[PDB]
Amino acid sequence: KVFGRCELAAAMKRHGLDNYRGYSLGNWVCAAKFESNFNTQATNRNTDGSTDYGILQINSRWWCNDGRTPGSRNLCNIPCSALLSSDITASVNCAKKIVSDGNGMNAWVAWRNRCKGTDVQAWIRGCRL
Ligand SMILES: [Cl-]
Ligand SMILES: [Cl-]
Ligand SMILES: [Cl-]
Ligand SMILES: [Cl-]
Ligand code: NA
Repeated sequence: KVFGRCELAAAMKRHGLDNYRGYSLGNWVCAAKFESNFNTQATNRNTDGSTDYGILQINSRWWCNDGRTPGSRNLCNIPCSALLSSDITASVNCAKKIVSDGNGMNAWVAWRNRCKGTDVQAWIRGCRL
């Protein structure tokens, strides 16, 4: 599913990401834009053999099980395929664990490099929320 920007903003708000660990909703929308282009089916294999999954590109090294990341953890207790759903619930619940882990949103390389310190409210401008 390729979400519309305000569609995703409303789903993220509904599932509790607005000001979660102090990150306003535009941070999460911007992160998803640059991580997945709002595509829930996005996947990208990392050089070390882990894979990032879904709208927030959650990594199999720590967070989900894909059966092909040796020595990895599954700290969100989910199959990585659950992160590819049209239903963003599993991605949002797991993102909450990731952003609580000590580095905040710097866990998302695209957020650090492309969203951090920018006008992130622009990402929710025009959305009825
Ligand atoms: Cl939309
Ligand atoms: Cl915002
Ligand atoms: Cl594995
Ligand atoms: Cl923080
Ligand atoms: Na894993």
